Amino acid sequence: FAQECQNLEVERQRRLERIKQKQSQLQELILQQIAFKNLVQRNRHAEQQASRPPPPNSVIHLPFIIVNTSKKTVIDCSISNDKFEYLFNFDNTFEIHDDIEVLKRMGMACGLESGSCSAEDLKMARSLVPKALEPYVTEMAQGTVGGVF
Amino acid sequence: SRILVSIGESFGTSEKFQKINQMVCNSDRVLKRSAEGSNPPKPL
Amino acid sequence: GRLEGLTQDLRQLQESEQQLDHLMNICTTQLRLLSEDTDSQRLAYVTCQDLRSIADPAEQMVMVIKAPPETQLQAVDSSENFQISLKSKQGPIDVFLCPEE
Repeated sequence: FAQECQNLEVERQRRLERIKQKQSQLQELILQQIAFKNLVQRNRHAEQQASRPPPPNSVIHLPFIIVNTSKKTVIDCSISNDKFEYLFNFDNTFEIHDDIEVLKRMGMACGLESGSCSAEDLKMARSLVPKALEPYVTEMAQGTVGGVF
Repeated sequence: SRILVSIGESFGTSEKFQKINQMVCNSDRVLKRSAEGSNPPKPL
Repeated sequence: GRLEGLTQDLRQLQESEQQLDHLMNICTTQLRLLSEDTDSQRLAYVTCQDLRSIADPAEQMVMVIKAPPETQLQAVDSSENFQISLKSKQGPIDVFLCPEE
């Protein structure tokens, strides 16, 4: 049934690609869940310790984006009337980072991005995720996420 | 030499930002800006 | 034979994906609850000291962009310079620096 077998095998490969994409998405969503919840509890606790919430200007709410370049790098800004459109010119390398990426580098995801968890990091991570997602977190902690189940 | 992304994609953004960072990190053939020969914007 | 082999594979992959979808479902529901939660939103912020450990406003310049959802960001490598373009189809976009420099 070689003809039918060809049809099943492309279907199989098509599903293998969907699963692979979904596994990455699942991971990322778990890391966001952990990171957001971790940030929120860091701030909740820091607002107890010496009361008075932080001054508005010293604080950036999510979502946001970061752009960094050398302090020397010439930047040319152009803005539309309504501030809907912007254009920046750079005379040197710059970097763009997401808030999630910032949160990860702050250690909000408990090192889970790269399996770099201490016992306490992992415990923290496990407690910020519902029980059903625990086994997957364990998978992420070991790097044994692939093999494509 | 042209990467587009939407601020509203929980997937891809970071990796596409990192491809953006990849595209933009090597700066051998980049012209440096000169104060003379340019007409600076009106400081409002 | 191989036709049963592929059919058995298709069944494993169907069950696996059902499970994956379920977990993703649980996961995006957690994120939805977080986004509907007023107290969490109020507390979902970073300080200037936070942005430091990942790039401090002492040697490097740091720029914060806050565009509404759906807005487009174009990064360009020209023959001779670099550029970022932001186009928001609805709502204004906000840009600012960090205090320490």
